[PDB]
Amino acid sequence: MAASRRLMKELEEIRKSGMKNFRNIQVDEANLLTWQGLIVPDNPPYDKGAFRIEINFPAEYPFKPPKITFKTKIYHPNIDEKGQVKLPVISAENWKPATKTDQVIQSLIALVNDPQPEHPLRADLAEEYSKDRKKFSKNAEEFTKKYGEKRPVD
Amino acid sequence: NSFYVYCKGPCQRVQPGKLRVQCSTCRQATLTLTQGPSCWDDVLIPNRMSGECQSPHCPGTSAEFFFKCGAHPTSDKETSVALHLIATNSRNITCITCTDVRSPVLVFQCNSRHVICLDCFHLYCVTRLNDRQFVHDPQLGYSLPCVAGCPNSLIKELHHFRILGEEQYNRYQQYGAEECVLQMGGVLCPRPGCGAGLLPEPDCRKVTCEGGNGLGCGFAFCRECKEAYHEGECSAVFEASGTTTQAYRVDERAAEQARWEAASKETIKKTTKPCPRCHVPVEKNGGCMHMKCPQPQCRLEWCWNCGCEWNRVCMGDHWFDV
Amino acid sequence: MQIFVKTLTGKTITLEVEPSDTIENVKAKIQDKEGIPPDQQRLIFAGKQLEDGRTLSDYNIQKESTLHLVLRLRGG
Amino acid sequence: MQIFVKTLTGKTITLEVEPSDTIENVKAKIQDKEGIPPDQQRLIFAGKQLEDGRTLSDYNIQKESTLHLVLRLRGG
Ligand SMILES: [Zn+2]
Ligand SMILES: [Zn+2]
Ligand SMILES: [Zn+2]
Ligand SMILES: [Zn+2]
Ligand SMILES: [Zn+2]
Ligand SMILES: [Zn+2]
Ligand SMILES: [Zn+2]
Ligand SMILES: [Zn+2]
Repeated sequence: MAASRRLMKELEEIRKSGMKNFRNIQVDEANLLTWQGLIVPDNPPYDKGAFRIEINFPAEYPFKPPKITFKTKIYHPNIDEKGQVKLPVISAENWKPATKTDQVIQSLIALVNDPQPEHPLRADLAEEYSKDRKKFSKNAEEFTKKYGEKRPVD
Repeated sequence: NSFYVYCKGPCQRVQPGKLRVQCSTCRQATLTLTQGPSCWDDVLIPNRMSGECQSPHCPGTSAEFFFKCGAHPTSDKETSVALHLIATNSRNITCITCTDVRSPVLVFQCNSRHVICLDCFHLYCVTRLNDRQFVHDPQLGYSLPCVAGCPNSLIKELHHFRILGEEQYNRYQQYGAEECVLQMGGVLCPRPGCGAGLLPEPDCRKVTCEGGNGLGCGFAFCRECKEAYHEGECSAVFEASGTTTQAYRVDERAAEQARWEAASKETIKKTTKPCPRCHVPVEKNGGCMHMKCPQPQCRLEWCWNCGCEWNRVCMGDHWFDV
Repeated sequence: MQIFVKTLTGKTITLEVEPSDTIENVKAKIQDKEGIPPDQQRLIFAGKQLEDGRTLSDYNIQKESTLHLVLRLRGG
Repeated sequence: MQIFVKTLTGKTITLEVEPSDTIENVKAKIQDKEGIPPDQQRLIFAGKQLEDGRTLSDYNIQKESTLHLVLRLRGG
């Protein structure tokens, strides 16, 4: 109801204006809260594959922020095995009411394109990305073509 | 209506508020105000607006303000809760959470001044209430600041949370009353449904919910861990991670559009109005809706929002500008 | 059934649940009274992690039982 | 008007009382409801103590206004 008032204005804006990298916006008519989208990485070595995301905006919105859940395996040390990217902007202890969702996607895709091991989750991947930049590149080449989704056509 | 009040009996919601002033000691409606005031800062503080008390065995100069419910008629022991922040949305400003124009609007006490539609304010307190994210002060209480990102900008009124309601505010009183005890220096007891604030010796680890009829009721709990009592120790504790400083992220554009005075500045013509009797431009200087129509010919008291001549309903309903 | 739950810095509580009920339900109940996100709740029992989908009957917990709630203080 | 005499430990009493009725009347009535005398019962309202001669008028209390009840303890 309240989030539906919130998000239909935003969904018309973001589809019309277009985020370019963020593509294939699968949003439901009745179910406004779930948004799925296919992010297109441009920096190496994530632009070899493509990653889908499903942002689940909760009942209380926009007071509590949603959880950007990936439905994709990505070789990247912020994001974990299951599907939980670590994002500074989506926080409970620090949050603003007036947050644009594309602003969070600007937070997310810059986070995906430029890997942060300063504030990561996974230990060995953050260890590997800090230590061995080539090997994290080489595994990400092998991983993302195997696991991640295809590159689009446009 | 400029004055809104909360009415217990039988309104249970934000009504219009009929502002009246009385004498301090005798407490009648026989007062001579020197000035008839500018804002809620006059009316909220005891002993600010002062004048001359009429009915003649009474030399108390200072007066007392009280708000009544402006819908159905009342008697003298009715005193409704004055909502000093929340006015009508006359300038037509949006909500900072939600791009929606609704009436009336809350105004937080913050520097740039941030305002809000009503239904969000139920959501903002309860999501903070469920999570526990209020700001507790020693003097004022357990309140919320401005929502956008404004330091030192708490609401100075516990009774405004009565808009949340008898369910939520009572729960707010329990969580608030708990919130004082950690800042004072205590812990809540871990027996199910007891909550005994007890003070044993420093040396004695084993403290017990002891009292008799009330309070104490069968629970010897360890001081450090709060388990059933034992001699040795419990397992180790988790690592802590300090936040310490937190730059609160504010939206630039929405904070412009959520301003009470401007946002986009709709009310422009609110400076000089043609008076009816005279037919002259007169300027509105400051807070007072009550304006004297300042002519040698005329001499007439008329209200700014109404226009018609200054009476006690125009005094009571909307005395000053909001 | 009555169970005690423990925190990092002292404060032990109780909460009214059943064998059948869910940990995501119980974290919602502790979020009701205590004031913590389900995101930042780490329930442990008998050297084992309590899952949101998984339940008290699977982990096998009776009344008069303690839940070790570790806290997330960097939620990010 | 209904008042919630919310004690320190958990349970709270609902009482039908006026502004006109005093604390000595309510100490009679709470003695009627629960069963505790005037001398044991101590009423407090947000810090300031409630006394026998003073009333809900002087302390200034409304319907749905939370008082606290502290108990005196006899014989150690
Ligand atoms: Zn009323
Ligand atoms: Zn007088
Ligand atoms: Zn709003
Ligand atoms: Zn502000
Ligand atoms: Zn007890
Ligand atoms: Zn122990
Ligand atoms: Zn005139
Ligand atoms: Zn009028």
